Amino acid sequence: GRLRVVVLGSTGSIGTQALQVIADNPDRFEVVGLAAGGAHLDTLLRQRAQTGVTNIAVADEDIPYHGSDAATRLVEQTEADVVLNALVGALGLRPTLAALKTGARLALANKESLVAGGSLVLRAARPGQIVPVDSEHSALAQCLRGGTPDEVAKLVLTASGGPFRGWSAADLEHVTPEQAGAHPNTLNSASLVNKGLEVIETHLLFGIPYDRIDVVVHPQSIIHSMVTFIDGSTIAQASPPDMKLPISLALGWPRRVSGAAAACDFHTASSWEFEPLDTDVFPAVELARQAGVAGGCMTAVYNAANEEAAAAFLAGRIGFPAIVGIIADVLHAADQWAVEPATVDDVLDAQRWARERAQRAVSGM
Amino acid sequence: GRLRVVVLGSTGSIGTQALQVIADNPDRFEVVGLAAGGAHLDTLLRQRAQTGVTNIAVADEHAAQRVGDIPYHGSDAATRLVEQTEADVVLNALVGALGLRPTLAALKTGARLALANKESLVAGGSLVLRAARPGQIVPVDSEHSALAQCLRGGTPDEVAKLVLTASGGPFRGWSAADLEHVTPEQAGAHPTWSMGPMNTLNSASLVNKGLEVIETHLLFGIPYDRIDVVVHPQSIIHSMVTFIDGSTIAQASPPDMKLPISLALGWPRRVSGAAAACDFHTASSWEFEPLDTDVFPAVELARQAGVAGGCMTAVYNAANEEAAAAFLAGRIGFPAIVGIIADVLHAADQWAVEPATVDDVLDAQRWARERAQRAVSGM
Ligand SMILES: O=C(c1ccccc1Nc1cccc(C(F)(F)F)c1)N(O)CC[C@@H](c1ccc(Cl)c(Cl)c1)P(=O)(O)O
Repeated sequence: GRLRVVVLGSTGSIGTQALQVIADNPDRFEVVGLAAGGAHLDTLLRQRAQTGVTNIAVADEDIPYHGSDAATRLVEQTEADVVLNALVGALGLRPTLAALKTGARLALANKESLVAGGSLVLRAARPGQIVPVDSEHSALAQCLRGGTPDEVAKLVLTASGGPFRGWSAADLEHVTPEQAGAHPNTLNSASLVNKGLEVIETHLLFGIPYDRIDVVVHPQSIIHSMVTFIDGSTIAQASPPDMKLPISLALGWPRRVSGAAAACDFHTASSWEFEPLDTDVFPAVELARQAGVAGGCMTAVYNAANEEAAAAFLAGRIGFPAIVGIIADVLHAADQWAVEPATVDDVLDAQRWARERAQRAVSGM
Repeated sequence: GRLRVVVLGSTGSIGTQALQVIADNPDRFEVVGLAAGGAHLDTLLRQRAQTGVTNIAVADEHAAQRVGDIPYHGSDAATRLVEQTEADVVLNALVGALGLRPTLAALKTGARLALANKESLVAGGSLVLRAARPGQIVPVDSEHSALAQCLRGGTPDEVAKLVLTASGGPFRGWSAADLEHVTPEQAGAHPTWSMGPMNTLNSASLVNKGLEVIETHLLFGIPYDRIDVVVHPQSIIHSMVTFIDGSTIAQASPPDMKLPISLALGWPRRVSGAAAACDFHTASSWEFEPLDTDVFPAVELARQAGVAGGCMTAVYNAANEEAAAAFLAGRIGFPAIVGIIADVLHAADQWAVEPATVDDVLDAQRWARERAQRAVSGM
């Protein structure tokens, strides 16, 4: 019994680390499909040559699946046990629903499909079929083996805090892309939107109310999240930052993969720091809670407004603090959007509306 | 689903705290028995009055002329209480030698054993393990309780390492030369007729960690070479397990014995509101440093004793008590405590055999003490 794995977004960081794990564990896994956004052409051909897999999709015109929904066609067609969806942003919602319709495990890295899809994605899924790839949700799943659902008091997500811990909003006005770790996932870390995306994700996957989902800043990124139980016990998960750990566990769930990552080393001194998030300077998480509480298409809106505002920062059209400022403005104008999505088109409509309202805000800021 | 609980050693700190948990949770727990040594009769008597529990035992032969009306009293009376009382959980918080036979009787009834008595595992470990079903024993101390919670994070073949944490004691960071002439008072030990000064000293010498390592091997069936100790001055994380994939799971809580007590009583179910949670609203730091094993050889020495097996950890602990008492009395220097344990272990080949009965554990302890007395007497 080898598990058959489709890797979507194979040429990115998650994708390539996923292939390394499969290659180290040929007894446990087998690659049977790949899909890539064509920008890293050279890597895909290398992966075809190395894995021998010809069953390949390319999202940008020997390839059996070329097009714009190339990855979606591949998923529907290929006999698989696990689909790893590491596609970035919006190009990943349709492949997620396709993946879930096949009945295969969805190892989800592309948290945007879930944040935007909301209930639409949940209705497609059976229990235990969506298995998170990010480190925080991997941690939580691990820690929740520490009890039953009614023993849970709080889920506690850790946030690196980005490069701007201690910065005031005034300090933030003069921030460039490279200081926020970008160039004209990493930006979302700097602005705390990633955490907001993760609060929503946490709610959708585990069923926990927003008011029992905390965020604490932990700059060493060694504790990946924690669970506090009703007795006052907290269970935490810890490891040096290395995506192959939660990638490995997502593919082999419920079984751990030996040697996937280096453990923490307690033979040299270290220090794990905690501090409260500055909610005045970084309100992305509170804003996510608002959108999640409103529900429906509002989380699609939260995310789409982000992608657009962030794109505007990365082109130099807006200042850094305006990214989360615009999400705020867009959300507060989105009273028509707390409706449950009936189809993909509804989600697609929410996103278009959010993009355009963001562009409008840009064209004033 | 009301669990019936027998609380042995009911008048010390663990017993008094267990009873408070039970009084706060009457729909989950029912006290059905109490026992305490005759030195603590008056307190035991108040507990009868307060709980309404008349099934009580004086666990030794003491206060004999005052135990008119008590249903069980005398040597091994706590054992008889345990044999004769229908219960779901026995909490054994008796101290020392007194704890062992009641542990064995508890396991024989089929009840869950919430175990606080160090003697049971350290000295009578093989007797105790032989008597138990898998999962029948649930530890009550912080560290082992942490470890039991953390092992929920995988199947047994996925466990790479268990990691006990340690405050490091008052002598954390001290060099060998600095510790040569420290006094009992500098270890933080001051005269009192209890195990308190001994407990404090064990924490300064790292013998306490040694014992916990032994206990870890017995409780969880993990080899001594996969049991680590790390220094963690804050004592917020109580222990961790590292799995074969590189993931570590840790348990963290402000120090409060009600937490592991509640868990040991209710296992596998948690008890709402037992203790305060960690608060992440104020900034904090959790630090780790390696144990200095050159200066603190007591931990590796406990592994040597554990690997030898049988009554060997009975020997380690009994030799400890003797040498430590001698340091307390000002008769030997601080480094000589672990030196004397090692000298006694080196002579103790005959005690590696598995004990057939409690009497063999007792013979091992008697041999160890006399051997340690001899060594003390010649410095
Ligand atoms: O699982 C992870 C993760 C954790 C530690 C380190 C890296 C992580 N993933 C990651 C980070 C950057 C880039 C990528 C990738 F390129 F997609 F692979 C993945 N996340 O979900 C990333 C959130 C966090 C994170 C942590 C550290 C850094 Cl350096 C970054 Cl950029 C993001 P946060 O929201 O700021 O806490």
